[PDB]
Amino acid sequence: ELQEKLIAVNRVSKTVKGGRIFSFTALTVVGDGNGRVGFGYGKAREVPAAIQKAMEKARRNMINVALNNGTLQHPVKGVHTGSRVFMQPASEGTGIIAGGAMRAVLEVAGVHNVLAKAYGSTNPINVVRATIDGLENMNSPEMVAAKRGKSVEEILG
Amino acid sequence: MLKAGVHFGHQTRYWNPKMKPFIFGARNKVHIINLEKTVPMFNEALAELNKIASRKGKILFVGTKRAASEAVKDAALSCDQFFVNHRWLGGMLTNWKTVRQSIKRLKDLETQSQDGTFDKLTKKEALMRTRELEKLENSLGGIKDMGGLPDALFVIDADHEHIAIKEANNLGIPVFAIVDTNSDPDGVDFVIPGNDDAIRAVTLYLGAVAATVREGRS
Amino acid sequence: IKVRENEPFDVALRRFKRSCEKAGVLAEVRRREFYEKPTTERKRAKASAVKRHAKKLARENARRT
Amino acid sequence: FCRFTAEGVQEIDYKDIATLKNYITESGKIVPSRITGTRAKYQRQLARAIKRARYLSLLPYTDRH
Amino acid sequence: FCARIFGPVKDYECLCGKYKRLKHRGVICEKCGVEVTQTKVRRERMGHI
Amino acid sequence: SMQDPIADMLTRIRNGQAANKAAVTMPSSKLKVAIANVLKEEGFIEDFKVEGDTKPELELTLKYFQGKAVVESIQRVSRPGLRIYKRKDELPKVMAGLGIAVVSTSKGVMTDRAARQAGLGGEIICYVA
Amino acid sequence: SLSTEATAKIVSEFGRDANDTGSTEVQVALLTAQINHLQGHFAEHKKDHHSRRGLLRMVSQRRKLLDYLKRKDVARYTQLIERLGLRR
RNA sequence: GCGGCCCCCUGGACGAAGACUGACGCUCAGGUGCGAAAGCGUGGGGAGCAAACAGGAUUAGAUACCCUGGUAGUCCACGCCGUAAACGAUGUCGACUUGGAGGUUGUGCCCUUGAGGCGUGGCUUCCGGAGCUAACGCGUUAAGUCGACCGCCUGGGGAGUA
RNA sequence: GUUCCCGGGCCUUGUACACACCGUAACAAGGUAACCGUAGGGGAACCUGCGGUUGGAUCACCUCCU
Repeated sequence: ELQEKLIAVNRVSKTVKGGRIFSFTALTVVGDGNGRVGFGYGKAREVPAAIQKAMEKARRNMINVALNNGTLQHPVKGVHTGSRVFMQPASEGTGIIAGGAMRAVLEVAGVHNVLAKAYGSTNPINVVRATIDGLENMNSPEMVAAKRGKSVEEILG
Repeated sequence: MLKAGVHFGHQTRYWNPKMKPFIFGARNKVHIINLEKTVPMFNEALAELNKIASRKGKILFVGTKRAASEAVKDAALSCDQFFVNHRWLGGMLTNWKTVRQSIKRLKDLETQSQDGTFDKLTKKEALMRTRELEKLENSLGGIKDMGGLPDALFVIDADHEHIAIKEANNLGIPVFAIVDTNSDPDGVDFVIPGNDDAIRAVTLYLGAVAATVREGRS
Repeated sequence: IKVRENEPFDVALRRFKRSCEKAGVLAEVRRREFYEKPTTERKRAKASAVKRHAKKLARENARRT
Repeated sequence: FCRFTAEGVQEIDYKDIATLKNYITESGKIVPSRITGTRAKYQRQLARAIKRARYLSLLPYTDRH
Repeated sequence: FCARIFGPVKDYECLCGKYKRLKHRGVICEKCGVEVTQTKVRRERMGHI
Repeated sequence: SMQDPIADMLTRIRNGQAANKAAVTMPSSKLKVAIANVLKEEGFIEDFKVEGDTKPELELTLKYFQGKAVVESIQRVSRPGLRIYKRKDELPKVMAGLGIAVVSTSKGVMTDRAARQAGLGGEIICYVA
Repeated sequence: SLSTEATAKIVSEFGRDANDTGSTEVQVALLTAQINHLQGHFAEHKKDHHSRRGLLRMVSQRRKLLDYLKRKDVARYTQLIERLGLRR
């Protein structure tokens, strides 16, 4: 499976030259449970058509992100147009102390022992794409071992 | 030799060399020489074009602007490849799934113009099967029936179609592109600098490319 | 300013009056000074005249019709 | 383009005024930068010379008085 | 003295006035086919009527 | 005016990366050269030169990887205004170890763990990640 | 402005060279002597709202000039004022 | 803030090639100076225009659009008030960051033989890249990247007033 | 034949409007462009003069030279 999840939902509008008509939006994220997650912004005149559109983009933006079994690697922020979500890896942090429109993503990615708080902006679209920005912004200890040191117990030990 | 004695030869002042790094460039008042990475990076083309051919690959020769628009028809129809010399459709890798809505349409249109009611009706409607058919054949008839997605996306210039390059990096597949000292190499995996699109160059360039794909299919 | 053209003419031809100033001196001494105002419409005018030059630079590259 | 500010290097004098007459008109007006291709250096030099000649009645100010 | 039929008066030139630089080789004036080539090759341009 | 050399040096490395350059040059302080030698042992910078009589032109050949900066999140910590000093145990490891703090110690310039290794503490100049 | 045939005199005296007008014992003198040649300007007409800044500029560059000479060598400092007379 | 010319005094900015002290550099509450226009006291003054005011009307009315007159004022000099959209709204000094078209002021080098070519500094405009931002867009003169210093904001109105 | 006229439609321009066009002072060019500062006056908005700015609109037609 890949666990579908609805984060954002709203009530926007179009307004024609006759009366007022409404459009509905959704922002979902999927995740197998290893770090491979994908975000997708869908929008239609009705919610179900939008979430399935959010499914189209979800399974398309699947990004691979390694982890340390439940817990992360190193502390890193997440800049995305005013969004500054900071995340603490926390080895054996006992659960994930994240928040609304931010928690359900790190859960479907198999990252269960982390801490986090969205600073700066407040739109789910931004805070979520900030945590997604925080995934790509991570360097694996093996990656840093490949970038420098050329030995894991050299960059750490 | 020296690739027509001008593979690096001459380049437009409005080349505006952000592109400058990898071309080195000897300048002739508007410039001219894209030199270096142009030269040796042609052999690296031979490299990947053999490997993705071992994994059975199709090439999408996209060479527009009449400066390659027929060598593309040649270097594509001289082996097996599909191509686009005509108007490159913005959405031939992203909207491609929905372009195939129309390919499945062409898949049946071709059948009904050859076995269906191509001329079993009003001559006006029979003409409608005629006209419609050829409109889908000159613009989409290049790729016609792809089926298996194109593994190598060839671009004639980053100068003109960086969006074809953009869409290519939605799959992360090898992007092969001949470009100029006025381009934006942002995403292409195996860039092949050199002069602009030019039927003289494109005949040497493109011909030698499709032929080296024929190595890996063996 | 002063046109004559000897005597075979049967026409005015004040074309040099216009090639001189004509409304030139008038534009400043017909309605009040306002000091800074003309300067303002000079900036707007140039923005649209230089953009006309950018227009001549935009048409040279394609205009495939 | 002009051959007066090419073969005429270093400050154009005004004793003999025939050369300033290439840069003024028969009305008493001073030619603008955009006609004859002449960078401001040469252009403003002529300017100093002209003001002086008109004070001394060598060159006239307006057409008629 | 046609440009569509014949063409290049200047080295690698599109007579309509679009392609001047000598970077242009073979690309025509889509409106009236002027293959940007050698005016020397214009001593070899044969036509028909 | 060009008050802290070390600081404007870190800036030429930041934009050095944001310029796709392979070797920057700078008037030299032996503290700068020392840090290069320490980041040579670590694998961040590679091969440093001191060529120059009265004009010591310190050359440093930076390093990429996949087409990605090895030094991407760098910054001066001990600023002339507020110069932070640390002990041996309060001493923070950058990225929990996935980065090093280049500190000015009682034995010249070394990293955060090399100071723990030294058994003393000191001036944390700048974090390298 | 400080005329050239007053300047060359001053520089050859205080300095060893004729080009030695970069030493503080000379820098300050040509600055003071420049104001001594500028007195003829601020004595008459009075309303020089532009030359006002020029004065504040060269004199301030002199207040800090005399500042470092003061901190480095009080012997040549008291000698600068004893050969020209720019203390009071 | 300022467009005619010149005389007297004189300031700021910049450049080719060298000689030097050797960081003598930057900002800064209280403070001081400059400070458009306008008002007032005083001595001259009044062509044009113009607050208050008289008159004819569009109008339901005119102490408003317009016009005929007209005082303060507009101008010069000595002071006080020390005020602003004193706003490319971009505080100041220094360092760093692919180019084109220009405008404007000097110099070095080459056949300045001719209305040029290749560099080095200041000011400024338009299109853009790296970057930032809510967007517009600024973009080597930055709203980009730092160090330093001062002031300012914690919803608006009340009120930038008693 | 589309310039006149009645209705419809496409593109563009402008709005502090979308609750959606005692005196009209601002927002369309509000049919007298807006705003800040200074002085004075008037039932009241503000007006007049002066300096500055863009947090402003159109640069569409009618007649003359290759």
